[PDB]
Amino acid sequence: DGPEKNYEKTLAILQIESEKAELRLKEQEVRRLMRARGDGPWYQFPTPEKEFIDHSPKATPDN
Amino acid sequence: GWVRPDLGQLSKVTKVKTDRPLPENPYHSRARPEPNPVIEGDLKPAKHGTRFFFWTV
Repeated sequence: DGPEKNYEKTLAILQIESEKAELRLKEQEVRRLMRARGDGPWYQFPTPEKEFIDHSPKATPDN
Repeated sequence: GWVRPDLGQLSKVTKVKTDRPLPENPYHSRARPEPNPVIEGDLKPAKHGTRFFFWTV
């Protein structure tokens, strides 16, 4: 075919793998921040359920 | 003219009124912290698939 094919295919492969590197490191820092502080969707550890509390009138006022 | 209540008349709710207001925020509850926001987006394919080690797709 020629040299242009190899050259430009190499360029494509290079941008692909560079972007992958970028995203892997980004994922590392993202997981770090999400775990150190639960601001994000991940590492949101469970809490007690709210809907199983009874809010009705009790037997004593100062419940 | 005081008539004795019958069997189950003192065992039910009775709908009082008063000049008082409602208590605003009983339990002296503090403000609730705001939940973490939801990521708004129509999700797309993963960028270059799995960034695993060397798998292409």
